[PDB]
Amino acid sequence: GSGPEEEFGMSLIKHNSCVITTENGKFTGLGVYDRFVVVPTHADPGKEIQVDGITTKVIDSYDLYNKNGIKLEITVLKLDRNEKFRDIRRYIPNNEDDYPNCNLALLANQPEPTIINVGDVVSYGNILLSGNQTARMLKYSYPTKSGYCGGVLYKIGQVLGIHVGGNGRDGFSAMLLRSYFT
Ligand SMILES: *[C@@H](O)[C@@H]1CCC(=O)N2CCC[C@@H]2C(=O)NC[C@H](NC(=O)c2cc(C)on2)C(=O)N[C@@H](Cc2ccc(F)cc2)C(=O)N1
Repeated sequence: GSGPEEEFGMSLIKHNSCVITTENGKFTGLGVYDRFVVVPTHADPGKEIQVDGITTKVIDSYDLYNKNGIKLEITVLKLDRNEKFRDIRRYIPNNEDDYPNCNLALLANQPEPTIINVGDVVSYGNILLSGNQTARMLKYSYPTKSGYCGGVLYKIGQVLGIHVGGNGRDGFSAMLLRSYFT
């Protein structure tokens, strides 16, 4: 890819991603709008994080759950920083769905911003990730790696999820739904 799907992803990286550092390492963070970022819950962000190496206070944070209290592996952070993110909420789906031909946009743990074609994505339900029940997963068949967490699953004009785990054959993202942010 050097065409539109790659190009949309690179723009998404440049305008709406950052590297979030916690005590658990470096994660790709998705800036949703203004000072709101999402990161995988297992990043366990505290009261201070780094955003692109800059120590930043977390004004508030909260984890998301499904209807039965199962973690979604999404954590929302409101950051104490001057910069505002471009609002990408209109690109986030309203509903769960399957999606053909998706890409993953990676920033953290890569030598340079990286776009990967993960192929077709299905809404997979609940899984066990490192032994923990996790809900509203999107599954793709791609050999993801340890440094991919927080990577943004997308298609042109559609911001679909954030990468939270895998087993070497399959990769999983937490679904982004517009109602989480509105
Ligand atoms: C990013 O922090 C990381 C992404 C890891 C990844 O994509 N990997 C591909 C193969 C090597 C790693 C890996 O270490 N996977 C282990 C585990 N995977 C599973 O449990 C699993 C279940 C099914 C079904 O398919 N894979 C995993 O990915 N763990 C997470 C960390 C995590 C997530 C949620 C929690 F509640 C606790 C811990 C992970 O390592 N993610």
